[PDB]
Amino acid sequence: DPGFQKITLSSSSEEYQKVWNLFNRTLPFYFVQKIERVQNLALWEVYQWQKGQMQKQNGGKAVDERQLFHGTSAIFVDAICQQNFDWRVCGVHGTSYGKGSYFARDAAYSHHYSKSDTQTHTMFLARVLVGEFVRGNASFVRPPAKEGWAFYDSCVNSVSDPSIFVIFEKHQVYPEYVIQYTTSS
Ligand SMILES: Nc1cccc(C(=O)O)c1
Repeated sequence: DPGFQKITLSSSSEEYQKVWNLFNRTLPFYFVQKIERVQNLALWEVYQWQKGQMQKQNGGKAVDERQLFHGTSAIFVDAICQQNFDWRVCGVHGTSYGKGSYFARDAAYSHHYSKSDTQTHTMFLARVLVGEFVRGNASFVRPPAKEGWAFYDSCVNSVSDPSIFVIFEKHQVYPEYVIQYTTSS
């Protein structure tokens, strides 16, 4: 009906533990209170179609695909689950690696973007087709051309050790899990 569901997971399920393990990797002192699997077939189908397209233009390489974090306010959760992340809601300004949506390797970095008035913070785990990346820059509205030739698929803070990714194309992201956690108890 709304085109999506959010399915609360059991903490005894291995699916839960996989998500929790990744969060806990860098926020081990916080307390996960719920994890919901985002179920949106249309966003999944388009993402899988994009991955397929990237595989065809890749020169036989695997498409670089990562589970990355995105901190947001609870107010945006259902919007993201239905329409995907959209960087133009509030816009981008300040320290840019480009005008696109941002994702972090470490949960710990996304904490700062999980605004709350309350003790309960909310963060997404997303499936991101990062592909081939180059360092970002504030003026970028797309990834730049590769040298010669073709374009990069994403931008990062560091080619040698990337921890922040910017995506300019929503078909390269699938919102996977909503993680609710507390900093207290
Ligand atoms: N890495 C990175 C940079 C900026 C915002 C975020 C986020 O979690 O929203 C992540």
